[PDB]
Amino acid sequence: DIQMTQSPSSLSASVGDRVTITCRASQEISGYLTWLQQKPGKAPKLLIYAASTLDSGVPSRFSGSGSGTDFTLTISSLQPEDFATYYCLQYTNYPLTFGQGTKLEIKRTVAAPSVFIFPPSDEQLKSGTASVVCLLNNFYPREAKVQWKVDNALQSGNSQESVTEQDSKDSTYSLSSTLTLSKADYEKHKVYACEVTHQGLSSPVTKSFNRGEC
Amino acid sequence: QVQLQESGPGLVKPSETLSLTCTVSGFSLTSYGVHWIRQPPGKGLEWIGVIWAGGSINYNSALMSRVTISVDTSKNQFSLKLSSVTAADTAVYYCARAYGDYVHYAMDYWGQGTLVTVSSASTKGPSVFPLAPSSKSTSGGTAALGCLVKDYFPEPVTVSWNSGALTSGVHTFPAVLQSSGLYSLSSVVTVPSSSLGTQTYICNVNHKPSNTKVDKKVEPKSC
Ligand code: NA
Ligand code: NA
Ligand code: NA
Ligand code: NA
Ligand code: NA
Ligand code: NA
Ligand code: NA
Repeated sequence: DIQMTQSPSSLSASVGDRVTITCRASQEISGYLTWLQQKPGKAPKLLIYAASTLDSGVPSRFSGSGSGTDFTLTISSLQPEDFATYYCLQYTNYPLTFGQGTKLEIKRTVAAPSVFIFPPSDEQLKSGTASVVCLLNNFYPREAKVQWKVDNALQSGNSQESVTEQDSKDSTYSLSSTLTLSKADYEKHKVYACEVTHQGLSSPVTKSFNRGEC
Repeated sequence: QVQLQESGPGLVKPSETLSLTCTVSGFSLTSYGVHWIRQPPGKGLEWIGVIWAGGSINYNSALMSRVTISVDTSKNQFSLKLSSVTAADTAVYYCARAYGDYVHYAMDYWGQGTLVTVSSASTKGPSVFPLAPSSKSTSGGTAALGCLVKDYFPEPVTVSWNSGALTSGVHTFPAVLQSSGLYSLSSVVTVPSSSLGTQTYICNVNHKPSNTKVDKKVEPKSC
């Protein structure tokens, strides 16, 4: 096996920056080195083959060089849609082997979240459970503090967070916090609130509702 | 136009044999073959093997004893069998078009992949609940609405809005494990807040492993 060593394993850069990703092969692979781009949720896409040949349709800001054991992928003006994991692949020797991947993250300016809250649906309540969903939409950086307050009492142990990958156009994140109670527990309190603290907010924002008012 | 389409079972019980097909169109099976690659969730890529235009096969020797690769040119479909599967074989399985000679073994176009989950457990379809828009999900001229897709196994579920006509502003969150061992996710979309009484919003949930297809209308609330 030829071991393909990629560096760095992750990488953050601003839009417009030049970024460089290198691949080292444990043995000489001549020029049979391909670079692949994998956007979240999708299959890998061919960027460059034969170390330096751009595939038809790939933007000219991508460029590949190197020979023997040391190869480089260059993006000359990083664009938001270039957020992805990049893989090198040698294909001169069986088994084909990939590098471990470089995840390229985009630095952008601070962006405040828009905060939305959803009361539980009657359909779910009829089944004995109450999920309350708090939505933070299109914000940056990723670090965010979401706290559930139930009748002004901070909750723990009954919520879960999910964050999207950076948006391919504006590099922001979105986040969901989901508070799940049994119907009996849910019916013991009135005010359901999520309080959000984020770099882009000058003071924490609270979105709330009273049970049964919707 | 070159197309490759994988098809798999979704859930496979341990020690059984995984059976995958890749159906192709747009190129000559006398000049191209396919590679098989897999990707465990969150991890890198691992080449499994390749079948060449003339029928020659090359294996990843680590998996060779369990792997069987073949072609049926009348069906335009390639196949991969992986026997005695374990949780180590849970992954997205891709096929990719193969070309080359005896010195280079290139690959260009991939299919979109199929997620194989190896588990003793039985499949379970999701419950879909509305996340209703209201003043509490409205900022100015923008309102947010969504679908909570709850208590399914295994991954994945796909979510579209209004049969694919609503794509702008959709966020389908990555699934999260619950302490019950079942997954849960939300799909949200921001729409114009003046449209809540004139445009119907329906999320379309498809959980293929359980052959479950749900369309849920999301109606507003009044708070
Ligand atoms: Na070596
Ligand atoms: Na439930
Ligand atoms: Na960040
Ligand atoms: Na995402
Ligand atoms: Na704050
Ligand atoms: Na199977
Ligand atoms: Na690998």
